[PDB]
Amino acid sequence: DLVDAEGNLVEGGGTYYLLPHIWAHGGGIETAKTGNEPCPLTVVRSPNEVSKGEPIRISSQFLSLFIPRGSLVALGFANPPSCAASPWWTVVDSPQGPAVKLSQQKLPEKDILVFKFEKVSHSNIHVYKLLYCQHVKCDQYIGIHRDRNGNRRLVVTEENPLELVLLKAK
Repeated sequence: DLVDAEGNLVEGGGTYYLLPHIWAHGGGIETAKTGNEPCPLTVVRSPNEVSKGEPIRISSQFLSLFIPRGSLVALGFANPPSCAASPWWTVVDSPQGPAVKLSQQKLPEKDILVFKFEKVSHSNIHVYKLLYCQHVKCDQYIGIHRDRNGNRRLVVTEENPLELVLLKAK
């Protein structure tokens, strides 16, 4: 089962801030306006090391009490951008490669349940890596690739995987 930054089980359907392991390389997850988007449709990591970012909802397919380790998950904004037709993060091929975005169209479940948290080996705390799966292929990790406008975009990059500790929102 999944564990949060306080050693407790992650509540299914619950909201969490997805924080870095180490502060100095930025804060929580947010949205951003990039390219030809009329609103924040690009999921990014805040530049501010201090911050919590957006509370993110974590759900599995069976809307169960907890989320089984190695279970597919959907991740979405609790307070999503108005132009988004659903709060769920989605992966789409882009110039920077598979990018985590929001959509202006309704999405099918097969299109949202494409993430898998994976525990990283570190010591007194539960740190995760984010796996992007593709129809059952969870072999790519989500990482950061910063654009020339400064946005730390969430995309599938073959390195610099992002690591996360889950802090229960309130």
